[PDB]
Amino acid sequence: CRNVLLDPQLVPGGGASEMAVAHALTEKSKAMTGVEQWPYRAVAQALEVIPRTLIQNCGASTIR
Amino acid sequence: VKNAIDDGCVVPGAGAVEVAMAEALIKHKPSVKGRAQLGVQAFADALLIIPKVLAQNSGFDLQE
Repeated sequence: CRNVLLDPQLVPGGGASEMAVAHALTEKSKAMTGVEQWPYRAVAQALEVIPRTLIQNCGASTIR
Repeated sequence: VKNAIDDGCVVPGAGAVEVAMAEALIKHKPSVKGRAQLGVQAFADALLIIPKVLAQNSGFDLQE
């Protein structure tokens, strides 16, 4: 509550939360095209580990 | 391939027939002991190795 009362915004979770920014992040890395791009690559898929865990949670094939 | 011409009869590949006999086997139908009823069980299993490895070698599982 006081976290929702803290924050009156809320997000569709899981990979939705995860897969959203990496693109913009890669889109950055692609655009930023520095060696900072490399973290934004290193940043990109780190979003997806709990999805992997979510894919663990369903018990399915993650790579797919 | 000559067998395809050498035999006007041919029979489906790619697993189509595989799960069928296994389904049709009805292992309990052999009731005599389990001389047959058990040996038919590894049989429907041995049948499906053809889809297995193919379902195997790709993503997912074989079974999946």
